[PDB]
Amino acid sequence: IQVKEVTDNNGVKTIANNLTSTVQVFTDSDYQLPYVLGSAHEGCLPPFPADVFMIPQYGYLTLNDGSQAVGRSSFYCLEYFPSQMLRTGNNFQFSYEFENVPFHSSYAHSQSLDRLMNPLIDQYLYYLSKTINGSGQNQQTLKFSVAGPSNMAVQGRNYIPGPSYRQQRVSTTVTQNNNSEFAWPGASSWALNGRNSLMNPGPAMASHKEGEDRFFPLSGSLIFGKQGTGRDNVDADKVMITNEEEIKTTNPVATESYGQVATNHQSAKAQAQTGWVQNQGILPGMVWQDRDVYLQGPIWAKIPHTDGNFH
Amino acid sequence: YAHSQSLDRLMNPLIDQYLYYLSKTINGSGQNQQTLKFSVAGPSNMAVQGRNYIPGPSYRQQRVSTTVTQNNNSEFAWPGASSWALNGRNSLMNPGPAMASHKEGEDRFFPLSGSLIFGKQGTGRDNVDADKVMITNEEEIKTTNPVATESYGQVATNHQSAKAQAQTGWVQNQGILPGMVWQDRDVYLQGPIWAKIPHTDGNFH
Amino acid sequence: GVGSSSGNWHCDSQWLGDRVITTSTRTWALPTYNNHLYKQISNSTSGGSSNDNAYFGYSTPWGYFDFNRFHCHFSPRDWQRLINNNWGFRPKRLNFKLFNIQVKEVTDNNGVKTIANNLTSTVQVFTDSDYQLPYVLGSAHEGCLPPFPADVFMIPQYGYLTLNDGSQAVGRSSFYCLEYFPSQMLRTGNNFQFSYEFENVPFHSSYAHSQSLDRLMNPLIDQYLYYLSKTINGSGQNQQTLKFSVAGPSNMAVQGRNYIPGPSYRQQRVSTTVTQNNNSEFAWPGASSWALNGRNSLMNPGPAMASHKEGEDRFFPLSGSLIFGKQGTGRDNVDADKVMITNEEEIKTTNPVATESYGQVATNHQSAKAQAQTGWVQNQGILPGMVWQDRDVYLQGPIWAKIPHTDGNFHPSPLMGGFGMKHPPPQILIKNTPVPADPPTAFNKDKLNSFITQYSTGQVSVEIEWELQKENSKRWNPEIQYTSNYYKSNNVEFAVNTEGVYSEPRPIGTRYLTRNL
Amino acid sequence: GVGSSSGNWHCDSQWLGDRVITTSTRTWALPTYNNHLYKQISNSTSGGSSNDNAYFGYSTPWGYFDFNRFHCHFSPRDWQRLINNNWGFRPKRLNFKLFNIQVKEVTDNNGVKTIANNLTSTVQVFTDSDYQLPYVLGSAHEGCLPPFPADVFMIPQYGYLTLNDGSQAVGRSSFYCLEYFPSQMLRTGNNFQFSYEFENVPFHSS
Repeated sequence: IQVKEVTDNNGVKTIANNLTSTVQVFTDSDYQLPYVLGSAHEGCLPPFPADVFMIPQYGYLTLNDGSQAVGRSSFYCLEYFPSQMLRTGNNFQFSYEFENVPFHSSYAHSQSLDRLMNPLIDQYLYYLSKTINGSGQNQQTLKFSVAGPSNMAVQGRNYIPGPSYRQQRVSTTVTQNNNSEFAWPGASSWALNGRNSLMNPGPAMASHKEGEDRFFPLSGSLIFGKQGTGRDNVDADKVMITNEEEIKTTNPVATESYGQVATNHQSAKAQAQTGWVQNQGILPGMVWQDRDVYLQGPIWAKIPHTDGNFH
Repeated sequence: YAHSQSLDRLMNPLIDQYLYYLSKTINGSGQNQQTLKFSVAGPSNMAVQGRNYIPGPSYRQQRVSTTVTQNNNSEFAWPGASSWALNGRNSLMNPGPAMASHKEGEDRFFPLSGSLIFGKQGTGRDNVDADKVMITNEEEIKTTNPVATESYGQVATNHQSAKAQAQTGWVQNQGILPGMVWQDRDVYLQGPIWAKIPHTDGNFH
Repeated sequence: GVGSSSGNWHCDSQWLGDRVITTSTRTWALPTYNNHLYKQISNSTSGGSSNDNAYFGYSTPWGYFDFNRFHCHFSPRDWQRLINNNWGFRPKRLNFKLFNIQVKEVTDNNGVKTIANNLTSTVQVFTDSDYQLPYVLGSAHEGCLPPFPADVFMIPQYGYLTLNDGSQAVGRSSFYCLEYFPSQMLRTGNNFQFSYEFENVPFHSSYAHSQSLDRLMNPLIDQYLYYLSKTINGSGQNQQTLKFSVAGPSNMAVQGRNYIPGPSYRQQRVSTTVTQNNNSEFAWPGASSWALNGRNSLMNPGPAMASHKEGEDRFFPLSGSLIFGKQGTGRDNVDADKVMITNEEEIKTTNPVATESYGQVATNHQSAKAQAQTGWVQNQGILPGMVWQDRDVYLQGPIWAKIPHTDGNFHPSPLMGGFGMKHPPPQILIKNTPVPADPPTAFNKDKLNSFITQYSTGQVSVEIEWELQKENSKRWNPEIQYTSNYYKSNNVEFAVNTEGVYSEPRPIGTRYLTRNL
Repeated sequence: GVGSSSGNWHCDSQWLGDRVITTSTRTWALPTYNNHLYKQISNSTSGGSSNDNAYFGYSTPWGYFDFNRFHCHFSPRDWQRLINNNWGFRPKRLNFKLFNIQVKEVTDNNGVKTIANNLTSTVQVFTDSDYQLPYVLGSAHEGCLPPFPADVFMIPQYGYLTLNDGSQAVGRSSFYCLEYFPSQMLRTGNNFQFSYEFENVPFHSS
C-alpha cells in the first residue's frame, strides 16, 4: 500500500508520500450489503497483467416511486462495519470456499434431440396417417401406419426441447431489415410494478438456423465492444456479437415459434385449426442447455434471496 | 393406482369456508347499477372455493372420433397436428405431456398424437384400418391432469372500466406453475420400461 | 375417576431464544351427528345444480378437531412480537391433549327439557396417523379453535367427496367406514394425548424486499455489454442501419440481467370505487378459471402475484386474494365494507402484478415487407432464471396443507399460503358412542333405530413449538413495524365490546422487516 | 374421590414466644358471572357522569379471593392480646388452601327450582404470582372473608380499569384475557394450595 498526497499551487502539482495515512478494507462476508457484482459492470481486473487499473466507486439502489423513496427504502452506512486499517507496511488477505456448483458444459452435442433413434429399425407404435379416403364428399376414414426410418418426424419420443421466449430477428445485412425504427418497439420485454425491462439476454436459445448466421436475436445475445470502441451509437463493425449456435440440438431457435397447438374441435362444420406458440414455459420431459461462458464474460452471480427459484 | 378423488373435490361437503368471493357486480337492470357483493364459498357453490393446488400442464391436441362420420371431411393428420420445431425441422408432439384422453362419456374421442397406438398380431405397416390397431387411453389421470383435447382455462385479457367490458381468452398451452400437481403416463405390458435421460445442463421431471 | 380432573388449563406462550412455544386450551361441545348414520350425499340430495357444482360423497356421524389457523395459537400481541422481530419461522413440534370429558343425556317431556349426566357413556377418538382417510383439512373451512380463549366452540361434522359423474357414482368411487379404525374409548375420567413431529419445511419469509429485481445494478458504472439502439439513420427511404450503445445508468431498462420475475396468470381488475367498474355482470363471466374433466373451477387465489401497481391500492384482482369477513358479517351478498380484502403489495419487487400482462414477445419476422410485431403475454409458465416470493400468511389464515400424493408437483407451497407437507398433522376424529333406548322384548333382526339423546363437552389443548430465524440487518434507518394507533376510539382493537363479542378488526400479515435481494 | 373429604376445618391462633400464627377457615359460594363473558364497561355503560368520574375498563367472568383485612385473621380477643402486649408486629409467612369443592346445577321449571350435584364439573383457580394482572386488592373493597367464622360469603367479581379519554379508550389501553393464564382445574375431590413469603417490611408501630 502506498498513500500519496497532492498539493496544487497556482501553477504546479506536487505529489508526496504520506507515510502515516491509512486505507480501510473489509469483506461483506455475511452478505449484508446490496450485491452489485453480477451485473456485468466495468471496473474488473484488466486482462493484460501490465495494465494499471482504477478502482470503481460503490453505489446501490433501493425502492423508488418515480424519483422519490418510500418508507421501505434502506440506507446503508459502510462505516457501520468493522474494517481493517492499513498503513504502508500492512497487508490484507482472506480465503473463501466456493459452494458446490455443477460443472459448466464446455462441449457441444454431436446428436440432435429429434434424431436419437436407430435409423434401421421400425417402432412398434402407430400414428394416424390418413383421414380421408380421397377426393369427394363423405370420404372420412382412419388409417394408421408404423413410424419408421422413412418418416422420422412422426415417431414417438421421450424428451422435448426446452422453453422459449420469442425474439425479433435482425439481419447484419441492413438492407434486408424493415425501413423503420423498431429497436425498442419491436423488442421482447417483461413488466414489474409498471416498469418495462428488456428481456436481455433472456432464456438460453439458439441464435439462428443452419446457414442463417447473418441473423441475430434483437436482445438475445451478449454483445461485447472491440478495443477503443465508443459508448454511443457505434456501427456494427465496432462490436462483437456472440452466437449460441451450439445449443440448437436441444434448445429452440430464438427467433422462431416453439411449435403449434390445436385451437378448436374439428367436426363434420369446422376444420382443424392450429395456433403458433410464441412463448412456452417449462414442461415435464424438457431438456435444454444453458448459455455458454466466454473469456470476456462473467463467472458467477448471486442468486436472489427469495422463497422460490427455478434453475 | 388411480385416484378415487378429484383435485377440485377435496373439500368437506358439509362446512363453509371462511373466505368470501365476489358474487355480484350490478344491482340489477338499468344504467349506473354498479355494486360489489360478496358471498361465503360453501357446499352449494364448489366452483368458486379457494384451493391450494391446481392441475398440471397442458399442450392441446386435436380431437379425432372413431366414428368417422363425425370427423371433418378433409385431410388433417399432419396439418392439424401439434408439433415442435428444432433447427427448422418440425416434429410431431407425440405422445407429449401426460394428459387425460377424453371427458366422461366420450371414450370414442382420442387425441391425434397424444396416446400410444399398438398394432394387433398380424397387422401390416402401411395405412391399416382402425380395427387393426389398439389405442390406449389415459382416462385414469383425469382427476389431476387436464383433458388432452381441451383448453387449460381462461385468463383475463384487458381492463374492464366504465368503456370496455371484461374480456377473457383461452389458454391452449400452459407451462409449469407453482402449486401444480399431475400424474405421469401409465406403463403397459407391451410398452417400454426405461429411457436414458439426455446428458444436458438442465431438465425438468 | 369421576371426581378427579383429567387435566389442567394450559394457555400461554414462551419465547426462548430462537424458539417460541405456544399453548392453547379451549372448551368444546360435540353433538350426535346424522342420528349415528352414514348418509350418501350429492347435488341430487342438495337439490341439483350446474355441471360445475356437481358432487358425490358421504357425511359421517363423526366430528373432527381442527386448529389449522394461526390465531388458534398466537394472540395478537404474540403475532406482533413475531412479525416485528423475525425474518422467518416454521413449526417443529406438536402435542395434543383431550381431557375432562363430560357426557350429558337430554330428556324432552311435553313442555320441559332436562339435562343430566351419563357417567357410563363413552366418546371414541382416533388419529388418522397413516393418512388413510380423505384429508379435508387444508380447505380453509370453518370450525377451528376460536381465536378468543374464552369462547366455547362446537365440533364440526366430518364428510368427504369421491368420484362423481353428475350426481351419480362410478365404480372407482370409495366408501370409507370410520368404525373400521381402532379408536380409544373414553369415559368421564379418561384422557387422550399424542405427539407429532413436523416435516422439515422451509422458513416462511416474514420480510419484504428493499430492492427491486430490475434495480440490482450499480447506478454509477456502465456495463461492458452493448444493446441495439437505432435501426434507421433518419427520415426517408432506404435509411436502414445498425447502431449500438453501452447500457449504463442513463438507460436502466435495456441492461442485461441474470434473473427475471416469476410466473403469471392474469386476473381481471376490479375497483372498490364502483362507479369506475363496467356497468355489467362479470363476476363469473370475466373470471380466470381452469378446467378439469369438463368442470370449470375459479383460479382462486391462484399464483402469488402482486395485487396492484404503485398508487393503485383501490384495485384488486377478481379472485386473486384472500377475502375475510368481519365479525357479524352474513353469508350472502354482503357489501364491500363488511369484508376484508388482503393485498400482496410487498411482493411487487419480484412478482408480476396480478392484473397486468407478463410482457411482450415477437410474433413475426420483420423484413424489407413486414414491420416488427409484438404480442402480449397473458400467462407465463416457469422459465429458468425466474425468482418469486410466495403468498403471505395471516393471523386469520391457514397454517399448513397436505401435498396431494401424485407422481409430480412443482413448488408445493399451498396457494392460499402456508407450509405444504406430505405428512401434515393428522386428522383427529371424535364421536359419541351410541346408547340404545329400551329394545323390544321379542327378538327383531333389524338394526336399532331408537337412541338416547346425548352430547358431550370437554377441554382440548394444543402445544406447538416453532423455530425462529432472527434478523441481523445492517440497515441504518428504522424499519416499518406493525403498531396500534393511539387515537381514541369507542372500543379497543382486538378486544371485546360492551356485549361481549370479540372481533379482529383487520388482517395482519408477516412482512414488515426488510431484506436485500 | 367423591366420597372423601379434601381437607379439614382449621381455625385458631397459636402464640409462640415472639410469633403468632393465625388460621382462618370460611365457607364460600361462587356464581357464574357475566354469563361467562368479558364485557367492556365505562361511564357510558353506567349512564354518564362528570369528567372527574369517567372511566373505561372490563368486567370478567372470574371471581377472586381477598383476605386483606385484619379481622379476617384476628378475633377481637386476639387483637386485644396483640395490641395490649406488643410494640410491633409484621407478617412473615402465608399458606392458602382451597378444598371440599361442590358444584351444583340449577333447573328452573315453570314453578319449581331444583338444585342437584354435578359431579363432573370443574372450577379453575390460579394465582397471579408474576404480578401480570391489574392489582385490584389494596383499594379497600368489599368481599373479603367475613369477621365471624360462621358466616358464609359470596366471592366478588373481578374487573379492572385501563386508560380512558372520557368514556373512550386510547391505543395505549390494555385488554387482559384471564383464560390466557395456566390454571388448575378441580373436580369434587381435588384441592388447591400454595405458600408465600412476605417481603421484609418494617414493624408496624403499635
